[PDB]
Amino acid sequence: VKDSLEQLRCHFTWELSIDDDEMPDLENRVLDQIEFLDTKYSVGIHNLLAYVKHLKGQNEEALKSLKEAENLMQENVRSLVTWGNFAWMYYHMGRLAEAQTYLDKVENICKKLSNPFRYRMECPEIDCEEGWALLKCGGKNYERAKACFEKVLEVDPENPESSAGYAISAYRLDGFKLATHKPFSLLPLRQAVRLNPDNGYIKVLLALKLQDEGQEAEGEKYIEEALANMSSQTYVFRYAAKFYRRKGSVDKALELLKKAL
Repeated sequence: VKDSLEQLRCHFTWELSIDDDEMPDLENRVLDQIEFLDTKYSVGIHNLLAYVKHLKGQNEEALKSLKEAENLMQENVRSLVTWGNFAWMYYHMGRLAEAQTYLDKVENICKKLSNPFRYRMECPEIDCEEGWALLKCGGKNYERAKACFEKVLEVDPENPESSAGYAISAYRLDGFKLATHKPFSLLPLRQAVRLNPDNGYIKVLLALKLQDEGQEAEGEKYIEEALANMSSQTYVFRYAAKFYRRKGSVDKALELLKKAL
């Protein structure tokens, strides 16, 4: 049984790095900033929350998060992660019959093309899923997250999902670096914005990077488009506030912060 579980590709086997000091605020931090609104991304969030809840000693709550992920899909290789997490959670809760049932579901979907493996499968969807999980867990995971999306992009250079993941990963990693420039700095965000034209989050990142390279006027256009569609709250306001602060538009910056609260 344990041999089977270790072969799964899911939050329980991805060695997500979360140090103790991050623990107390992680769940809120994850929920406060939903970068995309499509259902597959929301399923990813519920899976990550289940894992985090388990680590906080909250197995009952962890299971409920997995059932929420299950229910959303109820309305494809992208169920493998949720099922793998169920198998682990039921194993932990001492419900082995149910764990076996979920292992069976996985094995079934992995019953190859010629996928060599019994319980895992190489595919860009799961590489993307691993990347999004790493991205949500904070800094120590960012290089791995970037590498995950890179792996997808190598084979599918125009993939909307991994272009965005790579771009956000590169941006966050860029932040850690000592400031000032590098050629094609704007390239990954531009590509991500073109491939994901309905995402305001990546537009604000692009706007901030543009502003940083003395292209504040072009940057402001992207800020405005983002804000025009942000029915998708809420962390977008924080980044937009920073843009206007740097510009010198204090009234706008302040209203955006009040909205972020």
